[PDB]
Amino acid sequence: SALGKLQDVVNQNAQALNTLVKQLSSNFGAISSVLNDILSRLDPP
Amino acid sequence: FASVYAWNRKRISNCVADYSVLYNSASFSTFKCYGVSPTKLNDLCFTNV
Repeated sequence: SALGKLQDVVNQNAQALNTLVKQLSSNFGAISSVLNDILSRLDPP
Repeated sequence: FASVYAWNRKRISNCVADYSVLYNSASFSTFKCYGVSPTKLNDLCFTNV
């Protein structure tokens, strides 16, 4: 009133989940990152 | 109609754009859209033309 070996696990796991969430906003070479804006202004082919 | 090296640009704004009077009109030789589909232009909204 020390615990860094326990805070390291919490931090590493949050840092991985954040990267997974944030990769949902890359185009990977498409026109939009959001699927609804490809579906709305393009036709199936 | 101006020539190819001094083409004229008109900005369109503040109006409903009905491509229905244009897409169901069989009077043009080429109608090629890129990034959009000429049948879904009445569902979108645009910032400028």
